Amino acid sequence: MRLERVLEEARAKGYPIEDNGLGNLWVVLPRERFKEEMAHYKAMGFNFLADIVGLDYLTYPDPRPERFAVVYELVSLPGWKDGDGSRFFVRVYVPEEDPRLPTVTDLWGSANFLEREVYDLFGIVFEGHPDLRKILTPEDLEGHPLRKDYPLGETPTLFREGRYIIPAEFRAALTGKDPGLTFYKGGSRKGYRSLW
Amino acid sequence: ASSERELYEAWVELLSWMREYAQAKGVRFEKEADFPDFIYRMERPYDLPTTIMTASLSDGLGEPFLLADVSPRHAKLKRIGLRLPRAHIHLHAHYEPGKGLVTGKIPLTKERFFALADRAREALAFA
Amino acid sequence: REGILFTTLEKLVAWGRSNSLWPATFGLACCAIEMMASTDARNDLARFGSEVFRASPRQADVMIVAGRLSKKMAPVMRRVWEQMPDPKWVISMGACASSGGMFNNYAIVQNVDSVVPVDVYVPGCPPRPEALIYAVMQLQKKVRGQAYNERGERLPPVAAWKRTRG
Amino acid sequence: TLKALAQSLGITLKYLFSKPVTVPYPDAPVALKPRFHGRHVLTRHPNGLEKCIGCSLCAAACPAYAIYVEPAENDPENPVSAGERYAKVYEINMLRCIFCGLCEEACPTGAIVLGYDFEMADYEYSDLVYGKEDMLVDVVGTKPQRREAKRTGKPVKVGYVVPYVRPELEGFKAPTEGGK
Amino acid sequence: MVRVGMRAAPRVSLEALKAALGGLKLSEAKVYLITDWQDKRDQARYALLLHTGKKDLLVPDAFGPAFPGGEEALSELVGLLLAQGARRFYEAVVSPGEMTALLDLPPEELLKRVMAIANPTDPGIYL
Amino acid sequence: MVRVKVNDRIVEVPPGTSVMDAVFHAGYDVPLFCSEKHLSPIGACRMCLVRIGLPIQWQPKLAASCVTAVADGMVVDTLSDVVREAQAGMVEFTLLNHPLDCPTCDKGGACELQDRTVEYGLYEKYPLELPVYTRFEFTRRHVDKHHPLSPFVILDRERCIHCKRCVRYFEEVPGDEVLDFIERGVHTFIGTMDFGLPSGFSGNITDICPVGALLDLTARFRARNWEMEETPTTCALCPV
Amino acid sequence: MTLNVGPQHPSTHGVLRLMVTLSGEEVLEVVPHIGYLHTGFEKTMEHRTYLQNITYTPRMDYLHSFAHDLAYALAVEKLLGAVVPPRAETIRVILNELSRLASHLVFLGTGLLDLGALTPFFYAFRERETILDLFEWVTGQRFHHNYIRIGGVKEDLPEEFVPELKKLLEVLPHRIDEYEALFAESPIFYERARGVGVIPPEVAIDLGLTGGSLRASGVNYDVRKAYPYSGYETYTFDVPLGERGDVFDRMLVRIREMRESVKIIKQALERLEPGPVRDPNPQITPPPRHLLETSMEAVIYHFKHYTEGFHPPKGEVYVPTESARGELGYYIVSDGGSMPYRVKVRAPSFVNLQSLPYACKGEQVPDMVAIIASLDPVMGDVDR
Ligand SMILES: COc1oc([C@H]2C/C(=C/C(C)=C/c3ccc([N+](=O)[O-])cc3)CO2)c(C)c(=O)c1C
Ligand code: SF4
Ligand code: SF4
Ligand code: SF4
Ligand code: SF4
Ligand code: SF4
Ligand code: FES
Repeated sequence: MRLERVLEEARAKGYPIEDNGLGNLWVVLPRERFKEEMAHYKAMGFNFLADIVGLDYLTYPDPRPERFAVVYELVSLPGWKDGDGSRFFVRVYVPEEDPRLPTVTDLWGSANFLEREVYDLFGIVFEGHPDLRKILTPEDLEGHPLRKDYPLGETPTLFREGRYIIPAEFRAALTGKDPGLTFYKGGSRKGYRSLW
Repeated sequence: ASSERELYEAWVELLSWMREYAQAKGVRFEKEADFPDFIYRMERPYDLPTTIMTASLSDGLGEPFLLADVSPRHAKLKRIGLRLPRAHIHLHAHYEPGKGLVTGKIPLTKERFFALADRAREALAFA
Repeated sequence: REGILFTTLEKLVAWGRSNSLWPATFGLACCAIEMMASTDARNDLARFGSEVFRASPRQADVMIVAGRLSKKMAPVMRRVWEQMPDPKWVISMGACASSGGMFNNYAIVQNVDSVVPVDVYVPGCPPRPEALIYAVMQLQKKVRGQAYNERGERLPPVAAWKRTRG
Repeated sequence: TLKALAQSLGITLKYLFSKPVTVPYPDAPVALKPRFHGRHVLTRHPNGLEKCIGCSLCAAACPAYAIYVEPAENDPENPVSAGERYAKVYEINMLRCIFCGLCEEACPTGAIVLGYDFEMADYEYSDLVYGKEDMLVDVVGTKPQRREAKRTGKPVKVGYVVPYVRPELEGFKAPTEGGK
Repeated sequence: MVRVGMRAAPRVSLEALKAALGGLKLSEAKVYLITDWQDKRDQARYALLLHTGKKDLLVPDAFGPAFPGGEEALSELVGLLLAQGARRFYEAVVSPGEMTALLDLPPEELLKRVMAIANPTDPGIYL
Repeated sequence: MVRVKVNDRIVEVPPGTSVMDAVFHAGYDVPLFCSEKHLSPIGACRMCLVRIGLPIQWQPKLAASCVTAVADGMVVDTLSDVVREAQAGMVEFTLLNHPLDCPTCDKGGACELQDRTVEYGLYEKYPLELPVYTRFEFTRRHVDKHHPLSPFVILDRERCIHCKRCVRYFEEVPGDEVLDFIERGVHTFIGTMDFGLPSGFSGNITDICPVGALLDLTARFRARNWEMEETPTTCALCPV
Repeated sequence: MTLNVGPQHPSTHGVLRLMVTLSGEEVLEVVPHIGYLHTGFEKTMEHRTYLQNITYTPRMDYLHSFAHDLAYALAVEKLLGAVVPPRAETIRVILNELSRLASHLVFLGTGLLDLGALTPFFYAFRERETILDLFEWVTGQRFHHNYIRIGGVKEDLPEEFVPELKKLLEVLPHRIDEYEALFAESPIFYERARGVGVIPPEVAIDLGLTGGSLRASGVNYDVRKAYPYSGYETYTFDVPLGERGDVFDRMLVRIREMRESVKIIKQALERLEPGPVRDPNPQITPPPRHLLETSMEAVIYHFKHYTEGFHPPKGEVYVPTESARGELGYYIVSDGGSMPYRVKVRAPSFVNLQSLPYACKGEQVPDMVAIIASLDPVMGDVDR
């Protein structure tokens, strides 16, 4: 029941409401109103903070508002006190040269680890965090891996007598910016969706 | 019906004739193409006597003057076809039981094919 | 004294060390559960003498690199190897450890022969518990001096004996 | 709940008298399923011609990229493969290989198919690159197994048994459940 | 970032590196021995990238048993780096054709790539 | 400039523009076999067919966007079920007598027919119903195979889909007409009575042939198009 | 005593480093250090075709992996509109609940061994061994099985699979009842676990503890009930619950989970009628192996699908599922290309670990091991 009131609240304030025909909802809040709005969201009855997923759109084919984007997931468990089951996402873009974000650790302690990961994997420093310390990657690791300008850092495959492979030169699969092996890719290799 | 079997079997005989001409007149013969429904059978069974589907007689300069082809194992309107490149000449041969290999109703004897190949050699071959 | 310098005693002590191989588990990833399964009540490496399992490194000779060796764990495991008595052997278990495996990136050591001297390599994902029995038998006959490679050479009894530690 | 100690004791005793459950490899042949992921085998047609046409569809779909295929053109007099193309060099780095079945799944000629050997433990990285003539169906045993049988003079016995071998393994000779 | 030493001259590379090293303390530095072909060290050739954090140093492929005195020069080199207190050792595996162009890429790209691809190593494999 | 509209997008475009360039300029896509850059378009493959309205007055038949000029205020439809249906049908007609040589084909992954077939082929017919790929189950066309046209070029007349690119090139670009068809109907095939391929610019058709017909002998059977490591550079044999 | 309970030593299964800030035999607070298995799925998966990634998916949680396979599969099916045949769906729920039984067996065996007795590790493991055979029957692999596909499953079930499954399903209920008879009326475990492991549901909710450890504290929150995905809407189901969150209630609730999962295996087994095996859409499914020698479209689609892959439309998607450790999901960003733009995994064992300093605070020092075994981490899931 509360998701409908979330939509009525955000649409009334002019925040874009993103929706795919698959049943998952995105709500993009600006940087300023982010902290206070999501505090109100927790107050709205959102027990559970599932995910903090950081995104780097540097090499995305279509342009996007900002390079980095952090998405939180707010949920209210159905089997708890008064559970509607309302689950939704909050996306907040973070500039390329301004990797800031206030934490919701004070509201949910789950953002203790999760935000650290996004600070570990991406250059995004989370404001108000108790401890922003590298979680996963080695302590001496320099950089933030999951951003596209950061190498995957592969090693060749090895064979008998000088015969080797460089997989990035071996891949027949295409990314989004890869034009393809012919002059171009159109039709079903530019995106295909069956109509049930 | 079962005539199918002899067809492919008869096909091998045909190849022999073709091969013979190369050994006779000293002109290059080549196996052009094998049966795809024989290459791409992985575990599936294959009972046919041979896997070769297309062959040709090439001159010294490499251009063939006589082409022979057979219908694949699963294709409809099974036949054998013959062609002279550059000469707009095509033949549709079947096999009628007891009689032998017939171009329509006219039996296809080895002598007929041999004379045809020699006429092609004198006419179409460049070198 | 290295178990050498007597026609009888080197055979005897190689017999002893080879059959009484006491593994030192370093459970890392999904290879390591296939290492654990090699001890249950269907297919147990609890017969050749590996019944007991010295978790302390000061007491065990066989160290099995069992799983993907993430780089943040490379030095620790290194010292775990240096925290072993000198008559020690190391088997490299799996594809992630032997070579880089399928994870060909910044996070994985692409061959654990880098950090530790490997005795036996055992491919598989994970190598079947029975392949692990075959590798421990490979190492069994290797440390008796009963091992030859493809190139025609007999292999030394103990690898990690030929390295200038530092 | 003192009774639970006694109940635990009693059931452990009942299992004590229950002797059987275990299988003693290598003395007892390991029971494998017919679909098991083992050492790759290259299968051949009835004509004897090899099935591999050297098309590198196995190598591209490999998530580790462990498969190497140098091609070449068949010699009409003594051809190796069915088409105009064969595999001069076929290497698979078992230390890269993760045993998916993607090379089996993508092979259009049914040449590359996983076998059943797991007894491929060796000492050297450089030696664990299993080649073409190291995987043919004609071969019976793994690299260390064949080297041991040669430096030993004693024939090869594989330590596994399966109920039957698949039709995709036409030609794969192996011990089948005890039929022999 | 400086480039000292020269390809295929192990002894000159070693002496120039002796001089350019000086009394530089390597307590927090990183040594990347870049090569090709992980397994075969008997025929290995080696480059070195020394990442101090405050300035970086390059040595082209001049060490290893592949060159006369590259094995003894690499042993002396690792002994020299270890004397000065180095603890963090890495090895990078590149395709042979990379090794040449990797010394001509800008410092940020070359160094980022090397740090991403580095394997912790036991220096005993080079001593 | 001329105003054109493709399905939701409006583009300024100079007047002599072909409907195909305007469609791609707007961001949509449509197959292409017969026409090629720097080659005179002539409607042969009939793949570039679109729908055109020129006021809502749709043209009766699908316009060949390869040889059709553009006019101001024209609407172009490439996403209607009719267009995709017709395109799949023409793909079937093209694949009709093909030899099934993809796995051993030297063209490998960089083959235009493969990509346009998987792009536009097999329109979603209207279920979990089992589909059939091909209707043509008759005897296919067999002609001479792996025919060396010159010490660098090899010719497989079965893989030819009867476009005009090689003969059009030879007539237009070098001025050496040393390649053209022989017979007509479905029996048509490329041939020559000039065998050495005298033109010194003969190798470029090696790239143009959307199929594996004309291939490089000196690089025959080495690796597949993706397996090769592609490094773009500049040739320094001569000053161009 | 800031004691270094190091990675893998002493017997911290699932390599994990602990700085136990602790004076005496109590427990003040445990500071964890993870990442010692970081291998790079979220990054490597950005360079592998959707078809390939099914080889990367099971190996993250190597115990309950088909949940990973199913989550990835379902998310991509929704993203490109794939159709689940009924038989494929039934088989997928079979393999899901069976891998859940196997993961549960390993979890309780590890918990008992981690502090306490060694014997009951084997018996449960015995059954696990049998289960593996079932998998080896259909997939040819013990675990890490690459069987699932986007449309459905790779190929059909063998003739010999179902009777073996019936055998194991008939022997198991007595076995699970035996484990519960041994453990529930706990002799010493009663005085070991009923008190320990303070789990206030409020903070368990606040820290992101979904993995079956929360319903041991009395929260009825399961994705199979909250968000039916694979036909769980159509099952008669008992949903385990706990009175007060401790180690004892956790273990008992998971044992009842095993019995309910066996019941679901049987239930799905009965309703199984022959039919198709995967989504026949050629753009999404490679051609059948038999018409590779008849049709051109077959060869082109096989070549393309097995070199390039397929291109789903541009968009982001995410769908959750319930594994033996709770809510799991893949955030898939696709840019319309043959390789996914990004895959972010909600690792239940990753956040379920935030409750380590809390739960074992004031508990015993040894019980810091039993409370970790009871937390059920899979450091392939955490480190990732
Ligand atoms: C515990 O579970 C697990 O372990 C591991 C690692 C640690 C490990 C330890 C011991 C102590 C084995 C062992 C077991 C039995 C004996 N024995 O003598 O009987 C000896 C040794 C083996 O793999 C991993 C990675 C894991 O992710 C899970 C869930
Ligand atoms: S080789 Fe396979 S089973 Fe072993 S650690 Fe690697 S992914 Fe896991
Ligand atoms: S089984 Fe998988 S990892 Fe092994 S060679 Fe085949 S595709 Fe590659
Ligand atoms: S093994 Fe099969 S897939 Fe690989 S190159 Fe040979 S024919 Fe092609
Ligand atoms: S030209 Fe293209 S479609 Fe034809 S066989 Fe070659 S790869 Fe296949
Ligand atoms: S040979 Fe190639 S370029 Fe020439 S007409 Fe045929 S398909 Fe076109
Ligand atoms: S492109 Fe060939 S028809 Fe216009």
